[PDB]
Amino acid sequence: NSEKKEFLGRTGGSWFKILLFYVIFYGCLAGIFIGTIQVMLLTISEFKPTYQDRVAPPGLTQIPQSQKTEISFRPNDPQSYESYVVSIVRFLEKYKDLAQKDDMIFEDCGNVPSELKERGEYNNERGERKVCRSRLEWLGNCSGLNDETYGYKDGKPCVIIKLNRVLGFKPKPPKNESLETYPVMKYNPYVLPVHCTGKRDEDKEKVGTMEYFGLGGYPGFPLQYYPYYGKLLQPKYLQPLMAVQFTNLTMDTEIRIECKAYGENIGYSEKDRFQGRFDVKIEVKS
Amino acid sequence: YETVRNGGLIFAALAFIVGLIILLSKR
Amino acid sequence: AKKERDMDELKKEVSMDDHKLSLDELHRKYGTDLSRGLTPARAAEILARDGPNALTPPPTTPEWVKFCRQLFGGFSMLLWIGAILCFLAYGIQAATEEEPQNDNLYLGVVLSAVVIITGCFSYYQEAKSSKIMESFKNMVPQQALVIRNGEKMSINAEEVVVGDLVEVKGGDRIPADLRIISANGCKVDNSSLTGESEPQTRSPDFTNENPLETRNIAFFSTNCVEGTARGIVVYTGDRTVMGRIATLASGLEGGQTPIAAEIEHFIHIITGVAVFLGVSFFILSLILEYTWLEAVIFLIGIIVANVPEGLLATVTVCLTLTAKRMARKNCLVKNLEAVETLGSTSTICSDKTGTLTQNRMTVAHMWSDNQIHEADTTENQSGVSFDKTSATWLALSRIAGLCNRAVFQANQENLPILKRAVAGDASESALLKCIELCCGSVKEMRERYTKIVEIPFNSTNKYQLSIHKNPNTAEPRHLLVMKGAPERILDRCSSILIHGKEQPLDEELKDAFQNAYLELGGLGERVLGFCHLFLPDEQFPEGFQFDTDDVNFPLDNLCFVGLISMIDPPRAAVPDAVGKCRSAGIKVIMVTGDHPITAKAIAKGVGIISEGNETVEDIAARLNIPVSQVNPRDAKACVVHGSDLKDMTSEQLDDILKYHTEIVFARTSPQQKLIIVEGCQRQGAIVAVTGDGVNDSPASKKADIGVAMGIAGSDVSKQAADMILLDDNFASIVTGVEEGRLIFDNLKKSIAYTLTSNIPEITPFLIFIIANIPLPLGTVTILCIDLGTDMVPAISLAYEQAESDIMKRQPRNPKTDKLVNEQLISMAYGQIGMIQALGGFFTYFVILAENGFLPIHLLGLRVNWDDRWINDVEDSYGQQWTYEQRKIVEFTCHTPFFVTIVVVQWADLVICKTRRNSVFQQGMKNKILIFGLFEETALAAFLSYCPGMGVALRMYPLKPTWWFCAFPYSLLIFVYDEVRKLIIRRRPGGWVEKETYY
Ligand SMILES: CC(C)CCC[C@@H](C)[C@H]1CC[C@H]2[C@@H]3CC=C4C[C@@H](O)CC[C@]4(C)[C@H]3CC[C@]12C
Ligand SMILES: [Mg+2]
Ligand SMILES: [Rb+]
Ligand SMILES: [Rb+]
Ligand SMILES: [Rb+]
Repeated sequence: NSEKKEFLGRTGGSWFKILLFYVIFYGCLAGIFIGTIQVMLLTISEFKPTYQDRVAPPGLTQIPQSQKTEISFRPNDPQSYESYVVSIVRFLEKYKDLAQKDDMIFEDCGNVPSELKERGEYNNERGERKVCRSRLEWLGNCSGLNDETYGYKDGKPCVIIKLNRVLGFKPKPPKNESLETYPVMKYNPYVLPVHCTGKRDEDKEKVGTMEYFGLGGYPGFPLQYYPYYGKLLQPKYLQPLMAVQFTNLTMDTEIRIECKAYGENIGYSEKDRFQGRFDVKIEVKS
Repeated sequence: YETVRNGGLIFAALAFIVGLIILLSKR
Repeated sequence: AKKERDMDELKKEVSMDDHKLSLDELHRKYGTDLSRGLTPARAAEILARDGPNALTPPPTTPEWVKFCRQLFGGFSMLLWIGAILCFLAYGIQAATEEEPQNDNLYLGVVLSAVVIITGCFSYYQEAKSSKIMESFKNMVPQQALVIRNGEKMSINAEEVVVGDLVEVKGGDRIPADLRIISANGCKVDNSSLTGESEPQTRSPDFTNENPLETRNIAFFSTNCVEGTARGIVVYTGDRTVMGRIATLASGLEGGQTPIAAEIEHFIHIITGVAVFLGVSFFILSLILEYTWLEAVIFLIGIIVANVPEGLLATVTVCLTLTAKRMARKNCLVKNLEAVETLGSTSTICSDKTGTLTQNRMTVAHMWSDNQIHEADTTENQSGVSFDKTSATWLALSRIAGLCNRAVFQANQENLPILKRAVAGDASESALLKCIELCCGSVKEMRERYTKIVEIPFNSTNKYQLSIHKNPNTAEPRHLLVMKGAPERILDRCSSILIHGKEQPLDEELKDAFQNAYLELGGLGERVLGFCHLFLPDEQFPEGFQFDTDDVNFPLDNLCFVGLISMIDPPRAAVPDAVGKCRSAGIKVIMVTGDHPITAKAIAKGVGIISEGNETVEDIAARLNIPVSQVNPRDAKACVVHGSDLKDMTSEQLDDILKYHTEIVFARTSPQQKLIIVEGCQRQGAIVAVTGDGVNDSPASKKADIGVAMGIAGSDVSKQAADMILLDDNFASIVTGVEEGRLIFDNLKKSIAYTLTSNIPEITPFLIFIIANIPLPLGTVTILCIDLGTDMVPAISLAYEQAESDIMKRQPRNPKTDKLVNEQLISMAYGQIGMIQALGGFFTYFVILAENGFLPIHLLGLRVNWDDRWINDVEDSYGQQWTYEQRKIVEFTCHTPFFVTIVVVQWADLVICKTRRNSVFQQGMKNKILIFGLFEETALAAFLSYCPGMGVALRMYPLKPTWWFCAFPYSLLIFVYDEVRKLIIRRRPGGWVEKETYY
């Protein structure tokens, strides 16, 4: 019940060795880890991954930072739609035409959905590869000239939808066969469709009014942008956007809506509530 | 991936077995 | 009924009596008549006041309690609170953003189970069902014989009262404690007390101060071998002398084994880290403020990662092996914990009679033809005969066999001559066997020479004789054969047969015969004289009516054939296998209720008193100087009498032990054996005790480990022991003390290998707090190490041969050199443990960058990563991962951390194999440990490729390149350890050894 002593000499009285010869160790060890983790990094090419199957059938993100995949506010409380507005403000501010400047580093491209511009090989040969851009102006009544917060939906909201950026992923849209939104403007060759529903093809309580926006007035994405070439060979790169304003005659009710995306390079998981699709609960409790 | 799952189930099963043959080596 | 140090300390002083009273000093004192007993009315009426005769056994804590008192075994608090915090937590998640997740709720039930299961394992350990009194109470009898008013009446032994008149007859058992008033020809098996089974005589002859020695006290438990007696009952049941023991024994805390007080020590250390960490990283958990349930979910981790799970029962199993292993050498183990015990042992105390020896009186020597012969005192007849070449033998055989009332019991030709049931006594049968064995039958040799008359042994004349019709074809007809005391069988001899030819009993031989009677009996042997006469042919013709009232035939100038001598001899192994326990550095001590003259002789015989070693007395008579004149420290050995123990003090005693090497406590109380054990114990030492006799119980049950004998011993001795030498081979104490020094080493190896893999289990959860990184190794993932892969490989060291003559090193030392210690933790934790993690992380770092997230873009993710809504998170390229998208890579990160761990454990399982020998010095002959490998490994695979382990365990299939990660690291671990051992073996006192040799 005493570490000490005298008749002893304490626990060691050195200690010096018992501990000094532990920095040595832990360091000689540390280093050996550092090395093997540096040569480990010789590596996995600076530009692409080494494996990509773990990001395939990419999913549909959004621009309302979902509290719980949902948006509950009143037209009243000018504080009730803050969480949604400041964060939209977050992502769209990277888009102001004041930042998109000159044939470098970007380059204007077809106001109509174009072909698949394969910038080049993933070599370092070309520097900052060039980047077909996109103006906030393809946003139906979801843009204007305001102060420090755009004039967004006091009555009948607005939620823009996005795609999951993958390194070198080329979308291949559906042929004219058996989809969901029948050929009544089915941009066959150069666009990825997005169809919104309540709860499958079975009797959903459709309590909404579906209205879309986009590039050329198309509800989907333009193959004029892919492949994406890495945030190394392509910082400043910006991705496509596709707002869908909700001006449903309904309100004060939670109704689940799913925004699937279609295509041959588009899939779904049943436990991945966002793999190649959406899922959002919506209620504007006035 | 299908070709990997049927890949590990083998050199594994030939190890519960070689183990039984090293085990029953006198008990 | 006071404290224990009283109710049980008074049961330790020897008793005191009233055999010294006169017959009228009784009468009054009990009120009992005597010509004719008690009233029957003042009988049952003494019953009420004094209360039924017989003993009542201690109560039994059932198979509830005996179990659950387990469900708190050290690691079992930690393992318990982990599954409580689990049942907390989950609840919390059944209140916030819908998480009907199977997750934690399972960890609650899971963990809880393990805590239970873990207990059994360590319960089928601390077992001890000790039915002792349901052995003593079996030595009182059904009925007893008492007289009242005058009627004699048997009755239920429990209706005997402190006062009435009991008549013990022949063969049956002694009801209470008797003071003998009338008495007849009454001998009595005092074995339960003395330890020897030779009958003593009961008379009302008060003879002696000490109530254990007077021939006028009869004893509870003992039986009347022959004769009859009458007695007044002075003690009734619980209150008697043997009963006052069955009490003192069935009253003894088994107490910590020497092993289980190792477990209850590393546990104290572990648990230590298992909190210090666990709360260091928790106030600091929420000092940077993860949620609430982001810390109580992180305890549940840090706990589990700390409590070794698959160990405290890995160890239970290591035991149960080497246990069930000795049971094949015919040594049975009744108490698992004990399989260790024998090894840690530094002192043995052995009952002589029946344990050390065979408890079979038996012929040790002879005096044919002026030469001393020796015979085979073994049980099997290893050694040599002695002769028969000479006629003199044909003659001495004749006497010894012819003049003898011993038969064999019916139906026994089966067993070996020696182990056959006689119907005689001490000498007579000891002689019967000597002959039958090495001189043809005797059922026969006693119809050849038919006996015509005989004179049985009478105390007055100390001789015994028969006249027989010698049937020769010539043929003196009438052979007189007699034996008896020797010195007093020459005063009846005038001639000494030699090689065949009579001669004069001159002075040469008379001196040399007394010259051999000394030598011979100086070996503590009963020595007998044998002589015969061919009765003059004329003087007695064919018909002569020999008479045995009026003597009638000669009794002098008889011929003197030779001396024969018996003893209670060691068993075969005993001597060779006692000096064994000293190459081992164990102290042996004789503890026997026999007499000092035999004791010291048998002592020197087996080897507890070594050549050229002396005692005080031994000395005085080697310098004709009074004893109290000898410098007692000149004396290495010594014999101590139970009658000086009586008046000694623990301290004079601690001195008698502290200062002598070869000790022999002779003629000793039952209490007294304990009184000695207790004082060997007094100073640290772990003590074993060997026995066979109900007279032993107490030591055989205070023993650190108590060994009984299988077939000799008594329901009791054994039912109060830990080991039970089923074949009575007293060498299985050497075998056992080795097999138990090895289970020690092979329990350090078995533990180390478990504990080593604990480090690359804590550090993940530890950095999860440091570099807000994505959790590399998951909880449910950890209960796959020590419960899955690691079990078998650990179990496997227990099968590991030695690394030197262990039974050539002093016995370990309970206080110093513990099972688990500084120099070991410094290794499984401080060293090989780290290296295991550097390799375990290294691949998590590879799984993620080969998948995008180049290391550094990890130093934060968690906060966001773990978010089930932030489906849009940048990697190191731009790629945006959802939830289940990235987790399916987190779990993919568990899955092969869980491997680089199994992969490193190869290198581990192979250097937790030896602690001094290079693996090329000891090799890999462990055809089981290897199996552990193949299993371990393949298990993992299966745990990773079966359609299911993913949806069940967060275990996802791996990619070839994936497995070989830890490899350089296994191989480092390997090469580091090998170079340690070298150093040591090159500098054995040097710094390295002090620091790595467990
Ligand atoms: C790497 C981080 C996360 C872990 C921090 C724990 C380190 C500092 C601890 C863990 C194990 C410890 C060692 C454990 C046992 C030995 C042996 C003894 O003779 C002196 C203390 C000594 C030498 C300790 C020194 C400090 C030590 C190395
Ligand atoms: Mg005995
Ligand atoms: Rb553990
Ligand atoms: Rb015991
Ligand atoms: Rb472990």
